[PDB]
Amino acid sequence: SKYFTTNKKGEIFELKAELNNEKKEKRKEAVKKVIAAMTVGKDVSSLFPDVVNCMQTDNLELKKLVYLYLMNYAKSQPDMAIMAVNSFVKDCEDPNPLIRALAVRTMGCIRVDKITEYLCEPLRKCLKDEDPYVRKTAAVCVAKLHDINAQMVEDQGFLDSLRDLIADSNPMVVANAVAALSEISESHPNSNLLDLNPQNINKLLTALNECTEWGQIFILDCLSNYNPKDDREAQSICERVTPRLSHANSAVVLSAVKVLMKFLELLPKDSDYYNMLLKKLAPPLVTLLSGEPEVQYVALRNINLIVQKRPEILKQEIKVFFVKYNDPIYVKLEKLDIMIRLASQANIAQVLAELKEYATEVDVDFVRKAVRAIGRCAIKVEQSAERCVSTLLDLIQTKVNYVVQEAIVVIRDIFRKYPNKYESIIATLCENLDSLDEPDARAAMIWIVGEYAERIDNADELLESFLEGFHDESTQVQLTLLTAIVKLFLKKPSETQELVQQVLSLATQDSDNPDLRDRGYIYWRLLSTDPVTAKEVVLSEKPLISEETDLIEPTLLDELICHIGSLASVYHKPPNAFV
Amino acid sequence: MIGGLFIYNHKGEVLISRVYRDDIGRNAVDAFRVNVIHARQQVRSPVTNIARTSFFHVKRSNIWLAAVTKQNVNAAMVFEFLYKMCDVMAAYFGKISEENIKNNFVLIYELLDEILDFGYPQNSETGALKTFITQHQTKEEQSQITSQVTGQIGWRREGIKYRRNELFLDVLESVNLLMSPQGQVLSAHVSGRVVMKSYLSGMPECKFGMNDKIVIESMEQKLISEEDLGKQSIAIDDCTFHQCVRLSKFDSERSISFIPPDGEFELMRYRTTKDIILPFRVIPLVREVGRTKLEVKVVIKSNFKPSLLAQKIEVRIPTPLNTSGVQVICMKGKAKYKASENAIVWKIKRMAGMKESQISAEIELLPTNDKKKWARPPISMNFEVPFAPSGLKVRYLKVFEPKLNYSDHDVIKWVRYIGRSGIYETRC
Amino acid sequence: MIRFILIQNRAGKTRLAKWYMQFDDDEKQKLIEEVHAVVTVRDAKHTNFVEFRNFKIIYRRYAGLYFCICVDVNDNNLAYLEAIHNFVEVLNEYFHNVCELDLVFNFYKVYTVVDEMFLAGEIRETSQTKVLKQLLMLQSLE
Amino acid sequence: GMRGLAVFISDIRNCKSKEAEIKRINKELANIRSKFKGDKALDGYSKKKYVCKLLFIFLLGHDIDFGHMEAVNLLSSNRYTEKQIGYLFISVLVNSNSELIRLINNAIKNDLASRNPTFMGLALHCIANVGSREMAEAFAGEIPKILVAGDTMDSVKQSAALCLLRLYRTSPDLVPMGDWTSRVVHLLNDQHLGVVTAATSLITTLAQKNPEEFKTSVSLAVSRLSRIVTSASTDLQDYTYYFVPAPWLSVKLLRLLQCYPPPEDPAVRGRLTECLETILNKAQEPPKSKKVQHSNAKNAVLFEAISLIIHHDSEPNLLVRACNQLGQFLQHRETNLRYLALESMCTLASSEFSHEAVKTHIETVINALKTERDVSVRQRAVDLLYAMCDRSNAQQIVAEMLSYLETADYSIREEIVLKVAILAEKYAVDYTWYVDTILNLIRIAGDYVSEEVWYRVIQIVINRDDVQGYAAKTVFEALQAPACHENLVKVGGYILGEFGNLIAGDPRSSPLIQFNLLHSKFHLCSVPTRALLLSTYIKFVNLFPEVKATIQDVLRSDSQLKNADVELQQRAVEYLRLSTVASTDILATVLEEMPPFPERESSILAKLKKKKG
Amino acid sequence: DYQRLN
Repeated sequence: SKYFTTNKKGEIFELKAELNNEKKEKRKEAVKKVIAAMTVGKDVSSLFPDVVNCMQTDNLELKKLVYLYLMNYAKSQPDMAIMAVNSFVKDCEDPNPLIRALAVRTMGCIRVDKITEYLCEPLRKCLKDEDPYVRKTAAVCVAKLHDINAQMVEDQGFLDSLRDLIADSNPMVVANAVAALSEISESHPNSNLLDLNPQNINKLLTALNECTEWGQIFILDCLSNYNPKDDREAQSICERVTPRLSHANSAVVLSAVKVLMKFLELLPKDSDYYNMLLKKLAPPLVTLLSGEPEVQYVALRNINLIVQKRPEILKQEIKVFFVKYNDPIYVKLEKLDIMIRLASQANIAQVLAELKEYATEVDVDFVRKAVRAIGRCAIKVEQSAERCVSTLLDLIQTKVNYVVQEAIVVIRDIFRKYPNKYESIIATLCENLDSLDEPDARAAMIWIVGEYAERIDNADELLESFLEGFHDESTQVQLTLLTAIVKLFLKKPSETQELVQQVLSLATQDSDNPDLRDRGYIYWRLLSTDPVTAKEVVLSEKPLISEETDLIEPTLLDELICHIGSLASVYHKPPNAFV
Repeated sequence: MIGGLFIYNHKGEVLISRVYRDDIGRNAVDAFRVNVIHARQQVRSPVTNIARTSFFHVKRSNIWLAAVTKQNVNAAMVFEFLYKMCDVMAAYFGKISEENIKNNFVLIYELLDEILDFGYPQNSETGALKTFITQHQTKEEQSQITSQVTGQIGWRREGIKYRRNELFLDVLESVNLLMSPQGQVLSAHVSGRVVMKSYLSGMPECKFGMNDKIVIESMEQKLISEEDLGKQSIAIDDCTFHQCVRLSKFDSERSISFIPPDGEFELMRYRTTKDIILPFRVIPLVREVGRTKLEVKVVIKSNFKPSLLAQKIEVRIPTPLNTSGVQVICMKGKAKYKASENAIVWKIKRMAGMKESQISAEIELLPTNDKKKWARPPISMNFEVPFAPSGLKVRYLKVFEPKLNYSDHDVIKWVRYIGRSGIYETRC
Repeated sequence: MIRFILIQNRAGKTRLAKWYMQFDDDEKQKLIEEVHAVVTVRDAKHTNFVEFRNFKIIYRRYAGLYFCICVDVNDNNLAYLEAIHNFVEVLNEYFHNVCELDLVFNFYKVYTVVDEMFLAGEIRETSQTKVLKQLLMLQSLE
Repeated sequence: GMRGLAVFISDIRNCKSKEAEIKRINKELANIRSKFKGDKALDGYSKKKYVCKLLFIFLLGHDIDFGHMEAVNLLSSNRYTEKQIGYLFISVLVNSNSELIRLINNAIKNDLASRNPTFMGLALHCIANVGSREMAEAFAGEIPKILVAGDTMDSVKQSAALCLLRLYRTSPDLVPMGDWTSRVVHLLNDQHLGVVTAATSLITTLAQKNPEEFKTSVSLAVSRLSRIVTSASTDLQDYTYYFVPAPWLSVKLLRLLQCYPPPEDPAVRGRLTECLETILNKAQEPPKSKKVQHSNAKNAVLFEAISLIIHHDSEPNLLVRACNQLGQFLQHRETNLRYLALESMCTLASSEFSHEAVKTHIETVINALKTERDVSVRQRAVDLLYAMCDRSNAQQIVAEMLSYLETADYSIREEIVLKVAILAEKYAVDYTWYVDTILNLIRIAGDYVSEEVWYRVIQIVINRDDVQGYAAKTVFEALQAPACHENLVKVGGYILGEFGNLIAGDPRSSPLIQFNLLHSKFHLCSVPTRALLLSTYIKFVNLFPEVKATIQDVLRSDSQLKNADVELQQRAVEYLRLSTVASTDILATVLEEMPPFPERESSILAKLKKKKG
Repeated sequence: DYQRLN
């Protein structure tokens, strides 16, 4: 087994020389050099003659290494596979069922059209087999057969046989059957797997209770596809889930929570086993975050997902999100984030104490996130908003733009929720235009402009300055300037005429976005038409949005429920978004 | 289900190239290497997506491990598999390194392909694996392996013989403690597991008792027998199990059934986040003198039975960084200072229970406490202690061999109760 | 012009680092590692002039040695390839079937002769007989 | 002649456990440091040994923070090897402490005063590499006084030439010229090509600065170069390598003259024509030699001469010869051969003269790139066909290019689809079929294309005024395609918003259905798409009243009322307060067919060009 | 800690 990791420079001919020794030693060591070549990814297909002539043998390890080499290299050379099928036949006549299953998996690891018929009835006899490994590998290589050509009446009869093998006593064979069919559902005639029925549900549930975690998770995802017709059967099902606590958990737990939430839509008055689970769920969720950094990391993903979906009793377990030094930066991040999401009106004093503590730590990123979160707390209960005022102000006075940069947008949104309250800071902001580098923050300042260009009288000179930026800035910045100027001309028509006219000419003739150009169109054919009418629409208030603070698309969330446990949900990006 | 699973060194070349899907490309693999294995930035994640392609690549050690897939799976089971893999690698040959992989190559490959075929992950019960999976069958052996596969019993159970039937348990209780530096236990939790070392014949199912829903109540029953309303025993805040238990049996009657394997293993891990016993009463706190001096006050009241003797008592008391004038206080133990970590190591040879050693410190400074300021490093006590903090202990223990001869009495039992308090940190 | 001149062994490490601009530890090291990886993955049908994401190197592979000389976009690769071949001839000629250990004790000789016939990022000289002549007559300069 | 150095090489070469390396390093450290930090240094053996060690260790991943004034002591040390290791050290170890640099430049001026070859040569070598501005300060005209004002030999002179060429390519500011033409052009007439090569190099530099300065060059240069071609290798035998005539110097001369304009002269450039015939008629022969190096040099100077002829193309016969040669050239079994041939061809590709003659090789290119398994060659071929493309070929070119692109890399995918699209517009007259082509493009990916591309095609559409009904109908077709490509969504949505009336007498034309459909897509996109769709939705009513009431009901949903942003808030606001509250005349009043966009220049080209490196 | 139990 010892490393060889050598192939080059005529030592292929030394490989020959030792291959020019049928004796076992040179053969095995040469083989190990072949494995070296295969690992380092250097083809040794030239040995297929040598490999096949020495391949007349009976050694198990030799059989296995030949299996691997032959398979993965006939992948690169389908021609000489003629040699292979003969041996594979010989093995399918080798009474060792384990060696037979190894032959079956090596063989069914390749599919073109010919080995297919060579194995078909032998394959059916692996279905008409009684060994868990032979039938097991049979199902696995039936799945592997579905790699391609999975449209044939032969493969369909195999599908019928295995489809009845869905009913199977052998835990191994039935388990990989479930796994296989669940994967085959990904073959999308969208009419896959018509074997679902209540008694089947019960028997596979029992199996799950007694079969390995593999089959259990397979059953779980299959149930994630079966749609019960009411809650009573779902009641009994959640009873079957009752013992699905601590196991080889993480996967099982995520999938179980998936299947449950799939049925967890009725009321906790409809059943209290519902609310029994709701209350009982917190400590296992802690264990999820008390597991291993990567699995606690996944757990944090899923927990944010849950809080989004289910804002409930976890509202008292923020303790888990209590950041520490040793905690890794992003884990600390989500900790603090859901801490804010688990707004503890009691702790908000000491919470914000901790928050400014964090502000006094040594990373830009989490600091910016915390500034945003504190701003959200200002968007939350008003009391907080005053300490937010003071703190974010002194943070401005830290004179590190990036903080203040996103803080500009934060305060923009706060003042959107809470306008004409602390305009006093707008004065300070006036100096802070010589650092505009964030289209978000710049747009926030221009939003302020549009807001209070009636109170802002110095708006004139600063705006004719800002006219330096007409090109080389992202369209939303333009549009923000345009609507701010529109607001201004509405509130101060006295001196916006030259401004609106030049900016309209420019943005409409230098336009590339038809929405921008025709927006200038609308702007004039409303303001040339009837500003007297424009003000009523525009200058009237535009109601708020009422505390979004990073909401979720429900349906997306609702559909990622079909993924909570799978990469899509945990990744919080649509399964479609990645292919 | 999954394709390539490649183990990597630091220099980035494969330590294995274990593929399980056609889609897998060499162009893909080398890209993965040069981009994840090599990257100017150094903040990453064990999972990685590159062009809508998942990459669970982990360094479970100095040695790495890359799991490549472009199929939406449960990442959690992927990682479970990775664990089980490296864990059984250890179990079979301890250390896992270059030679550990090399001189195991063939077994590695056949196992991986078996335990996971085309990405379809098979079990790793290893009920008799290492026997024939050893670093040539008989009819009896053929049928035997076929049946043991079909046999729904694992963890090395075929009916064994041990010249004696004895088990030694060790209850480890990790002290998960944070207390306010002024004195208030912010975190009062315990993380413990039931590791079971057994030397018994046959394949016995065993049961066991550990006081529930109440504070605790063959040759030695117990030296600390469970007095009524005894030591802290609670509804286990979280009780974690392992695949020998029967949680159906539990949630039916709050009792699993476990057929344990032989030798050492972890029967069940558990956590309780409440009801603990404090070993000391320390109020470690720092004060600041304008900005030219930071002063730390550490009054370490130890609180256990004086009969209890903790040894090698080393408490971490960080000294202020800027150090101009030191002010030392000594009560009992040994004065040790830590430079390059700027710490008073009030290292005490040993401590009995219910004690108190106070060290008050002043360290003169230069103003650096600004919008960014001194990091207050939690003062921690680190030492040796075996302990049953909750004292939730053996309510009973039911072991047998209900097949041939050796009964409960024919088994001799043990346990240890090793507290674990390195989590005794607070300054801020 | 000649950006630099790197020569590495089959044992990895660049056995001659010769530069013509103010490259730096980070830069030189990246160059070494990247070029080395490329040489490894580059198989036999290749050229002697690989572009690296903004410009090329005139590289020359040998069973043990890998002579890599960096230029940018325009230099007629062939001429420089023949120049490198010439220089190799000169070396093993004078170094009389050089083993690496020779230059391990005489790397400076190779370096100063490079400096001789190549200068300022360009070929200072190419004249085989005269090169050998002047070398030998000045391979006696204490 | 010195133990420590050699014995150290010996041992540390045999040390392998990096800690043992470190130990040997620290032993030499004690040795050398203490020998310099105390234990005063000795002159020949000790200095040479330790300093060569220091230099090579500095190279080994270390540095020397001393012995540099003592390296001046090496320069002021008897053995040439000491002065030489100082030369190298200071040349290898960039210096500081300008007094060091002061002594350095002083010693340099001395090594110049020492008018022996070696001193001056090594001095110029350190001047070039160390390259302190003070050199070209003190030697602005002094290095001229080296290379000229005294003209003796080659080696040291091209040494000074490369030195001064460094100092000039780096600091021409410290170079006042006046005029030195005659000397260097007589060097161009010098048969001692040792100088003449580096000469022509630096002269080519100055001619990049001043071509006009050198027309006197032209005649003597073309005479001498015609000679070089005709006088190949019979003499100057060590100016002769594999019997090629002065390849580097000839290429220098040809590329230099290439700065100068195309052929205009009858006789001088008649002699040029003679050389052209010479070159081509000599390259055509198979090699009596059997070594690729000869082929290498011949093809190199071939590229040089052809390039010199390239970009003129006033030479129809010569262009034919070149086309034939290239035709043969895309058959040479080494990928690099046909590759560089592809570069040369795509270079020449723009020949209005030989456009058709190249286009003849279109299928050659096609099967080659299909049977290629490389891309470099393929991009050369893309540029080749690009320069020569036209409507006729383009018809199929679309098909084959797309069939290739569907399997390719990703950035290059964008650049290629963009360049072929702008090719299409260069030939777009079959605007309906071109629209279909664009539909196919989007259908391929339609999710990676940048903004100005579909911007441009939309402008084209509104500027096309011919297929807008067809366009709208086909857009609808693409819309009932179940899949989604947000670029398609934006573009075609807007189009039907303005052109859906042009496809209306059909059952599928049913703004109710497609409206609710887009609504199902409405809130699953990026933000700007939502603004586009808002414009489209407000177009809908005033162009399709039947759906209005429903549109009214729907645009009042909390979503657009609670859309977090400011903008979409206001956009939905100005839409609703005008729909819900509707004068019903301002609707049509505002609504306008969005006239064909005013003329532009498709800056997509310049954008791709800046992307072009 | 090293103690006998049963």
